[PDB]
Amino acid sequence: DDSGGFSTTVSTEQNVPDPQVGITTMRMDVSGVQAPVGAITTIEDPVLAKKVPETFPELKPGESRHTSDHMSIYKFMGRSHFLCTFTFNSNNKEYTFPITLSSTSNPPHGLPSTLRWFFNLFQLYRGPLDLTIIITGATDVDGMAWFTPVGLAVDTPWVEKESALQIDYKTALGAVRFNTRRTGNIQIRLPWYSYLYAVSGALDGLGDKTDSTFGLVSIQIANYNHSDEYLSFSCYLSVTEQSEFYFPRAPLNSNAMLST
Amino acid sequence: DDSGGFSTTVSTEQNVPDPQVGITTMRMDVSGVQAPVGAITTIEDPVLAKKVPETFPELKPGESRHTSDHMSIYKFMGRSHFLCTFTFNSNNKEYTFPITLSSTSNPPHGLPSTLRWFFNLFQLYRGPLDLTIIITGATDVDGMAWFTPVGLAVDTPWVEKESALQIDYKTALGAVRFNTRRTGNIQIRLPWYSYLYAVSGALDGLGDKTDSTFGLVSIQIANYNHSDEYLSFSCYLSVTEQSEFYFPRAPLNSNAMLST
Amino acid sequence: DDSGGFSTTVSTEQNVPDPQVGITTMRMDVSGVQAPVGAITTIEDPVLAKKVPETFPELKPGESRHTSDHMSIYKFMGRSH
Amino acid sequence: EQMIQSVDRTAVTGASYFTSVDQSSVHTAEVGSHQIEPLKTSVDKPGSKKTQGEKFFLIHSARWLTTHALFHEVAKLDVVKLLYNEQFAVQGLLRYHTYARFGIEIQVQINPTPFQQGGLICAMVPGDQSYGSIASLTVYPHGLLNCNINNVVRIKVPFIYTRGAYHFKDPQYPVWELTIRVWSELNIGTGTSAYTSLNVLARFTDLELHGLTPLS
Repeated sequence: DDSGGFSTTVSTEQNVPDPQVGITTMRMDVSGVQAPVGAITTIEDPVLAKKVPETFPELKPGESRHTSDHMSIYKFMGRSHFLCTFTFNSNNKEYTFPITLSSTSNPPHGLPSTLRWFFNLFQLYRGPLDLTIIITGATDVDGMAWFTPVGLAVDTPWVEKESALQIDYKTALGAVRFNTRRTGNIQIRLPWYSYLYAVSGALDGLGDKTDSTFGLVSIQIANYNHSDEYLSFSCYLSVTEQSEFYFPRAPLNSNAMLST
Repeated sequence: DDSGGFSTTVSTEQNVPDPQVGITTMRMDVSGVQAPVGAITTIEDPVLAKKVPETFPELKPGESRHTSDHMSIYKFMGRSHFLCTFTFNSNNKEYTFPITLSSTSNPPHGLPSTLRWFFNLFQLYRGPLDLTIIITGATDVDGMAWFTPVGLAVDTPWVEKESALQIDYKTALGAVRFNTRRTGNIQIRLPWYSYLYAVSGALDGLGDKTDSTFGLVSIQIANYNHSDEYLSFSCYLSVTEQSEFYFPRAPLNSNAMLST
Repeated sequence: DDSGGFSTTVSTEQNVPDPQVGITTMRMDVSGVQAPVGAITTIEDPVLAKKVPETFPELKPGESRHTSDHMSIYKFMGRSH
Repeated sequence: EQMIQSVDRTAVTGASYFTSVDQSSVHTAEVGSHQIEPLKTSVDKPGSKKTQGEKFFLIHSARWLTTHALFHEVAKLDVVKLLYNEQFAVQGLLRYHTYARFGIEIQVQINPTPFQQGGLICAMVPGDQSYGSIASLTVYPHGLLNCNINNVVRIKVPFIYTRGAYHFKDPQYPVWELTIRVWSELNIGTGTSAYTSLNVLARFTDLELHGLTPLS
């Protein structure tokens, strides 16, 4: 033995993910003739809990009618879901919004409907994202959007104010230059910039305000505005293929799944 | 015998589709010298009804003058035909229109001219479509168009009203983001999303309001409008190659083929 | 399976006639040395009810003294009643 | 000389039980076929007589008490007559048929708590509960119940009848019959449950159906 101990009652580590592929395909009757040993069993024994279940004479259900597997995460969360929305009001206003994976963060200030349920299904999170935003409203506004990692300084989140950060801090880290008239669309990778390894979904104390958040995107505009028309932005987050999930968690209640 | 029965009078299943390819090509005289056995026959016998017809000395007609077969459905219905048209009037008005294959649905509220004749030629229908719409009128309007399957909730069809559906319900299912100025055109696949298998053209009762319809596209706008100019949309439906037709039906009368 | 069912508790059709020929003949000790497994048993199990019974060290009783089998019906009811 | 084919006139067409000879025949039209589904909306086997006749029917259930003295007749139940009933699945096979041959599979389920003692007996009795002995009922294919070893037994019995087949609409006599005598009395202590449950399941084996009737 490696540790010099022993084990008598059969009970070990439990709930290893991915038991089965969810698209319906054929791997005749499944049960029937033989008496069902998989109906009655011991759930207190996890080896006896992993027995092939049956209760009735069943046969092959057949195949499915869509090759697109709607039960893998990498093609399920490809549809981009809501994050936040915000409007500008005056000249050179700098807006700042984080990406706070905490379930304590009720919407709008935090995770809304689909992001709050999905990113509180699991404990650990590592990988880059995708963000899709839409320019809506007044045209010919030359703004700038940039990412800021953890540790580095940035302006106050969820607050529209004037920018207190210089342009040499903004040009050195990384941003984009675009007008509302040229292309009107942003589909951006969110870089995984942290000295810590992974981020969590539901923590407490100072670990919640530090180890749940990973990144932040803040926007300052210019040439807004001429003759009075509101400019509205809205953030939709999407997924990429370099992220992996860890420790499947009990999903949230029907109460904290708040929709916007 | 499989069923232990017998059959004396020759009469079986009738009207199997696709007897012939309709482009004119050569597979000398066709008839003439030999006496016509195919003129006089018994139509009450379907084997004698499938005899090669002739009445006169005929010969080869020749070939046609267009390689494009104008008698196959996959290249005939490639031309997109009218579905509906609608205009917006105020701010954030949400419009909702279905795709109702029922022949009871008189135009505009339902199938117009070419769609009402064509999609009541056959009983069963399975496959995805194509929709081509045109933005006409006032410019710089940032709207959103989305599909909703059967079973799921959506707003009231053929009614321009305010949206009672939240954006997290709209971003999770699937939509598009576009302005009238950027591209001004939509050519979209209509997804075949149903737990039922196929849809029909002419039914009665609760089967007509459920098993004839398959899908619905509903649109809410924003930034409409500035200085008063009408925005008009019009829907034209087109066909794709993954759909198949079933049970050729008697075509409609000259009365219900109503044109718009 | 022919009927697609199953059976868990051992209980089947019972009381098949003619277990033994009743004239006494030899087919040494019958029991003794070995401990009697046929004394104590389960009568609710018919397979365990068909066990060879014993309780004591016994041996061969011997043969009978009439060749006429007085325990077959075809020679018992030959006497007319 | 070329001959034009015609339609057939006289042929033996019709079912084996539903037979009509026509003097003017016609070819029956048939389009399509029995299309198989790679996606079946249900995951079961298709229904048959093998899965409808061979399924246990609760034909009787009782409750044996302490006050029942020795060899008291707790239940007097008929086997096939309770099987021929509208509230079961074999009514769809026995209403449209008159003469039958079958084998009977009885399964009896009781439940003692092991602080009770006593015994029960279930016997498959053909013909009569006549002057034959109660203390000789082990010659029948029977079951013996106990508060010590087991609580569910099942009994297989054949078709025992004088004639060839059984008439449902007017039987000569019932083929089988089950009885429940108190084989040993129910004795308890203070606070122990003074009762036990009882169930009688039944099904057919090797079913034969003949003599279709149009009437009910």
